[PDB]
Amino acid sequence: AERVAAFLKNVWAKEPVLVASFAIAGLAVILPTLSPYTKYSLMINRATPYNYPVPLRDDGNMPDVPSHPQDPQGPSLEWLKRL
Amino acid sequence: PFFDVQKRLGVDLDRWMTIQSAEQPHKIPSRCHAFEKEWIECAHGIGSIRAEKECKIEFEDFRECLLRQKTMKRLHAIRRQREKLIKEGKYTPPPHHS
Amino acid sequence: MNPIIFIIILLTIMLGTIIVMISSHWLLVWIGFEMNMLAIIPIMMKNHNPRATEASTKYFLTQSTASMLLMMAVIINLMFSGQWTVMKLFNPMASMLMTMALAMKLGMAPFHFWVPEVTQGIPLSSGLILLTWQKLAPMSVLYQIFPSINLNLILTLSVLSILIGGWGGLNQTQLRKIMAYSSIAHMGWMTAVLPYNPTMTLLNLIIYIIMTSTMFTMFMANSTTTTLSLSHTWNKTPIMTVLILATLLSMGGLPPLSGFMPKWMIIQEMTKNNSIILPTFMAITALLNLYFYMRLTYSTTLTMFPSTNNMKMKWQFPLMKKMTFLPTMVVLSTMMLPLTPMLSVLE
Amino acid sequence: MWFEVLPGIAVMGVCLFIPGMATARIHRFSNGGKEKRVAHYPYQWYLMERDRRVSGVNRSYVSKGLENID
Amino acid sequence: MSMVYMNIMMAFTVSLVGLLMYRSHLMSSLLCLEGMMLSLFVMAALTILNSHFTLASMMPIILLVFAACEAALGLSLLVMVSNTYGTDYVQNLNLLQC
Amino acid sequence: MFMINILMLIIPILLAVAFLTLVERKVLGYMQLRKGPNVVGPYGLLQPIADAIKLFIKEPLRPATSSASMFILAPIMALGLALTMWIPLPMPYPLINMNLGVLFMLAMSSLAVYSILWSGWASNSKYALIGALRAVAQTISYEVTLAIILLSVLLMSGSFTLSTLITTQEQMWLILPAWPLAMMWFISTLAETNRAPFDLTEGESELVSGFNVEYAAGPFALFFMAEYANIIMMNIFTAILFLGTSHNPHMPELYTINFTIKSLLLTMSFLWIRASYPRFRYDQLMHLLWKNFLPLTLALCMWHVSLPILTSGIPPQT
Amino acid sequence: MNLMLALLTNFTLATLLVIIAFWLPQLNVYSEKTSPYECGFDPMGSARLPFSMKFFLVAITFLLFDLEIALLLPLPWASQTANLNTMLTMALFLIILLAVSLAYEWTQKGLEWTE
Amino acid sequence: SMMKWNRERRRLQIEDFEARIALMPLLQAEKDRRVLQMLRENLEEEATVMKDVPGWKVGESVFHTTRWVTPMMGELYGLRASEEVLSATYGFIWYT
Amino acid sequence: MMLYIVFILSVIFVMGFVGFSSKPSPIYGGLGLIVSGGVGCGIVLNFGGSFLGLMVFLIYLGGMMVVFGYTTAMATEQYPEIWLSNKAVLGAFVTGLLMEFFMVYYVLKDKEVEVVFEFNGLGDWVIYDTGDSGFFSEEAMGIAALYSYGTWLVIVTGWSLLIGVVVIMEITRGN
Repeated sequence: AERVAAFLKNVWAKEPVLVASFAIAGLAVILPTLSPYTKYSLMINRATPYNYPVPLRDDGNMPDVPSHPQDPQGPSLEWLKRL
Repeated sequence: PFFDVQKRLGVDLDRWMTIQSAEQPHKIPSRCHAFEKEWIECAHGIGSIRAEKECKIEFEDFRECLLRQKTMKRLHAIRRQREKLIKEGKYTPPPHHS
Repeated sequence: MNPIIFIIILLTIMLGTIIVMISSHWLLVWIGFEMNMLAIIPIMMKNHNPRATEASTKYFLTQSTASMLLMMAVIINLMFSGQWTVMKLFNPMASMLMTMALAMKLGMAPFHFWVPEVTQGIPLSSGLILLTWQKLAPMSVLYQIFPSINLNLILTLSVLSILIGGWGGLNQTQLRKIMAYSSIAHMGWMTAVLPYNPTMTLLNLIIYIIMTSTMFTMFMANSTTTTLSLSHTWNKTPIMTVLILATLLSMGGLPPLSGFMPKWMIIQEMTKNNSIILPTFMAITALLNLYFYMRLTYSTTLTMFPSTNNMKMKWQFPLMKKMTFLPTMVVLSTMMLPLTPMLSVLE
Repeated sequence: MWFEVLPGIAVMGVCLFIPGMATARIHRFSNGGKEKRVAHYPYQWYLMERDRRVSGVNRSYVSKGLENID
Repeated sequence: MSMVYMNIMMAFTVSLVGLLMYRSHLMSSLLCLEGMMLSLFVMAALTILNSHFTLASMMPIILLVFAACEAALGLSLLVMVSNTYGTDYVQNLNLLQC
Repeated sequence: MFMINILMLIIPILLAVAFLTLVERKVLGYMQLRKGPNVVGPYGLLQPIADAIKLFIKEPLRPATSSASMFILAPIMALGLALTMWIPLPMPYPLINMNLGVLFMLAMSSLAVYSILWSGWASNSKYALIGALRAVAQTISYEVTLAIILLSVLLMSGSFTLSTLITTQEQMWLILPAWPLAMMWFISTLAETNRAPFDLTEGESELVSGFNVEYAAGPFALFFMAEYANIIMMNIFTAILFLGTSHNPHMPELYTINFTIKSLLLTMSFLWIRASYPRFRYDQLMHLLWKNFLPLTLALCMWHVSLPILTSGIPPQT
Repeated sequence: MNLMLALLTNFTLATLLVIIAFWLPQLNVYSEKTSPYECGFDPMGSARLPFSMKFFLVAITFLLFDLEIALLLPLPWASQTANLNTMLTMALFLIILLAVSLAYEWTQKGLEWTE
Repeated sequence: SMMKWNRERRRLQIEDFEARIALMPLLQAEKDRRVLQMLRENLEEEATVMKDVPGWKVGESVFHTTRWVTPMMGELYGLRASEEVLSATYGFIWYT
Repeated sequence: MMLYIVFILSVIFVMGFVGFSSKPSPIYGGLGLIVSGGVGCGIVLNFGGSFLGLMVFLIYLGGMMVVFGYTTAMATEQYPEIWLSNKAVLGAFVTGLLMEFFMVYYVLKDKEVEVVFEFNGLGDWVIYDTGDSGFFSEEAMGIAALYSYGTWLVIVTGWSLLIGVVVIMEITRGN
């Protein structure tokens, strides 16, 4: 469009600083909603242990909870070492 | 709340910072979490009129933990008699108190 | 200002008052007051004249001093209770600090000197917001902390307000200063019934806002601000003089007009609590309000003051001002006594 | 010539070098040849205070290894 | 309570009396107004930090943000007063009710 | 042992300031086809000592109608803060290791504006007050970009500890992913320090008298020393922030040598720039901030808040 | 202690240099010596520097941007939370609202010095 | 370059926090012994100091509840030297 | 003697307030308020608040209070300005200092004073928490929650600051 080929070239010749400001600001709001890696940002933050992992009292029907840290049950951070 | 919009719309605008015992970041407790947890539970649903009489004990402990008024008076009493028997010499500090 | 900016500022005045109402946290109540004070100065400093600037410094100084006192109450409450919930205050000192802070925001005696002077310096439209809308936010907080207010402190502020408001208005010829002292007097009734039945506080507040809004709108319609300026209205818009008589009579509490409804209901609730001396004093003292309301009727409606020749030119042009809701309000402020038992909706 | 400014640059450079050399050498002097412990968070302080009480001497930079175990 | 709370609350009372007793300078009254915020900021932080009220640690900042904004409003009016009479003296603000 | 460390940090700072004046007069001279001081001591090595003795044995005038308390406080406030902005700097180990060091340096540099304000206020000179208000307006305005730019970089570092910038730049200088911020930071430090082309305070040709006009002898020297101690500190900050130096715990002096050479080159860039460009008008360096940098700095602040998130590269907290 | 000692040594040295910068030199002051510099001519008028509106707005404008900076400082610690979507939305809300303030001053001739 | 290096630093931080969680049971266990020991070192001195005062009940609580209440700094170091109190109070705040 | 740093700072905090509360000329009211602002940062730091303490220096002192002096210099002028201010300030300072002296005297001697509230003279350190082993700063973790928990506060706080810019331009425009 001419208003797209004449407005864009006119500002780019008179307000180059502002044009770059709105381009960088625009990408800040848009890319996070499309970036595949945004989901890894939450998992690293949620896998960082700040508190003590308080243990549970084994009632005998919690097969998903490991008994020892080196058991193959519970969360796995194998996705993070590759990352 | 004059207009309880928060309850009507199921939205939490400012209820999260109302009390110390609510969900804090990283599950950090407050000094008097236990006492507040007892005073809020005692007085829940009984209105403020019954609370000022039927939950006085819980609110006495919770007030004590917040301001430590009765704890400092006792420590003041300990440090008075202890200092009294330093010129009227009868008490001597133990090795582990020096 | 720019019309869009004027709209933005007005919505900020409303937004601040609404935040004070829907909030459960003392910090948010304080924020709403601060946001409310921020957006109100520009509508007071809109005509850009020395008197308006003075009315804003005096309003800024009083409200800012009140916000800090209201803040010291919140922190003192935090120290002794450890929570920010908007309910009764858990320490007598915080109650006295907050009650006085809300008495300064409302403009109750003896913290009343700013109301007459601020309203006189600012235009009529802003005075309407100053005396009707600004009363909502403080009344919401009092409605919630009333089972912590020293009964002698609130009742003392109520009696003084009726006396100061009634006595102060007798010696006024400026319309913006008559409505200012009238506002002080009505604040006394609202707070005098607060310890007994807070519902009657809302009822008197609602009827006061309607009646006061009708008065200012009718003064704005003819752009009148002095007693003599309003005494020419019989010769330009005679109908507007009858409405002023009907509304002024109602504000005086004369039956069968609406303005008698709150005075009627408050006397009932106070009597139920075996309080007879105080309602009788409040009712009798309110006759001071009726007196300087009656004088306006004599100079506006019931007598024909000397006109001026140039008034002959105004008869050729109609009223172009908005006069919004004026037909509706002047009927609610005069013909609602039969609907008195509708007050239960406010419960 | 332009290499007559270097004598003035050299003196300025040596002056700016001392603050970082003095601090690095002084810390090792005061901490038994090691870096000064850094404690930005209470957990690090607790261990540092623990090392002060697990030393016999009232110093945190004296480290006792397995030789001190039973 | 504690020794510190005596002086912080004693500092608020001093500035409140200073804010209620104008001398001649409107600027001086605003300074006492911002002395009241400082004591409120210190008192709020003392209570919050001591009790480990984690989520309340942002309240002092919010208190500081709005008070500064109202300080900007106060200076704006003070400036406009000066342009009218040439000085920020308060005895020039007596047109109303006189 | 600590009181010795303070002296090992204070004395060399003043000496470096002393010989930075000589280096400026000689570097500019050669860029101007001149020689510069080469008579007072060999190659001018004694020029700083001659000036120091001269100034302190000269008459310290202060106009009679002038606030003595604020007249004396300003040189104290300016020079005290200039040295205070050096204690948290890692070289590679800081004198005082703060958990919030970057945030401590912003606060100290925001109090230095008082020395300018008090300097021109306690002079009863109309021209001096004009400079102070202009100088204060310039100083606070360019602090906005320092704080926002600094926050943007710390979103790649993780905290406010100055020593963590060393760990952040272990693999790569931060100037490579943040050269748009380096460009605006470098100029913001030129304007914060009131150096050319942002030195209209010293531009008497602009019909403007600087706030340091009614000062002679020693008190003038104290203002001068603080100004030149800020130039070195800002460039030390500009090196630790965008040009990181690898820290080997076993050979700390290797870090200090490289970190000092970077500081000198960035500090000699100020002299280079002062010799090449004309001054701005006062309204042109206000537009440069309020219309060019801040619109761009805010844009980049948003980008650096979301870039670590969309790339899964959020730094640690500890 | 170390910090309280470092500040004390920094300002004591500064204070010492001023006292020896005032009491060491020989002084001889007369009426014209102790007058404001001016520019060599007698002063015109006996009033202080008049107030300028443009300088007040920039100072106020700095304050309001400075306060919004006070809210943006904790961003490095906020990006460590599990609720990244809410943090990212709120961080970009403040910065944009900080930019809208800049735009408003810009368009209403708030940034101009051409009185 | 920053992305990969920052992600590695997160893996390093997790490793440093895992070490903390491995030791917290030991540090927690010895903290309880230290705290209880200091309280009994104050209960005994309380008995000797407060023996002629009428109505004093050695070791009487100030809370209606019998639940364990974490002592404040005063209760622990009530009778102790200034040097050992300054570090336990302002040791961390003042450490550089 | 150093274990009472907070109380000593609080005394200097009160005395600084008696400085600008007596209302000397606006030049020295700011100097008094700057000094007490810095000491206020000292008290907050000693209770464990570092970000809150630094925010005072960066915002209250380097921000708001710089604008006060900036405005005071140009929006105010000095007429016979001196601490010797018509005896109103001299007698205001002595009353303030004398009031502080007695309060400090009876709290350091009786270890307790009852004025509106009950105060205890044992020492501000007696209420401090015993300690934890946490790998983070609680005050910092509570302010970073502003962007995770306090969406509502950011919306109103952000809106108020935006309107403050709009309001001030209206007020000062003059037409």
